[PDB]
Amino acid sequence: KGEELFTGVVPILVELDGDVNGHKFSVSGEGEGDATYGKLTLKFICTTGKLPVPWPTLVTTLVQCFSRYPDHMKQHDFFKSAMPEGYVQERTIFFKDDGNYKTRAEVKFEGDTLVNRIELKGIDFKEDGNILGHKLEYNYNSHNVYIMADKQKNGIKVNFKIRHNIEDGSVQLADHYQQNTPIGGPVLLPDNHYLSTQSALSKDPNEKRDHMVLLEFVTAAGIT
Repeated sequence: KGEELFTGVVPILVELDGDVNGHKFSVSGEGEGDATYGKLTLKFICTTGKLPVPWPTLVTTLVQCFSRYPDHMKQHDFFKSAMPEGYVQERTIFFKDDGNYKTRAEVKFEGDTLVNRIELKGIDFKEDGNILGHKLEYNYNSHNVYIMADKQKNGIKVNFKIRHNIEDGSVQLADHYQQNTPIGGPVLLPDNHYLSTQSALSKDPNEKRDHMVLLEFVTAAGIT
């Protein structure tokens, strides 16, 4: 099954094409994932120069097939079951009192490498709000990512809210609506559960380009 593709360390490639309020940018990432630990190591570069939005706002867009599904949870791992053909991941992300992102990604193997290829469109932002004004702290918090079967088609529906810490001490919420559908034949759909997701963001002091180093940790768990 798809799960067998994830028993060891897997190389990852990420490519994101973005446009936020007409500000166009691209991001390239590379690294590796180890799903038997639930761990990601990635480095992202803004290949168009300086990123026009805060790096933390792109974390969720920039591979949930690397989550650790413990044995008792394994039948309910949609993300790996869809591999190697992969899945389409679509989101709408609403920044409270500000604009929204819409994203479409394909997450799939290309040879030995797990690829996440994304298009992102952002609209309705304030040019000196928290996003386009760069007012978000360079950090990330712990979230629970809630997963249900889609009733209408073979896929999952996923819901969570991200808490982005603002530099003046407040929190910028980002409500995420997500759906995933297989690129290949249908899969068995999971019972309701969640992913416990932790992300930590850092810098390489020797890297001169605008970039983000990102280590994540993710484990599935049952409800409640």
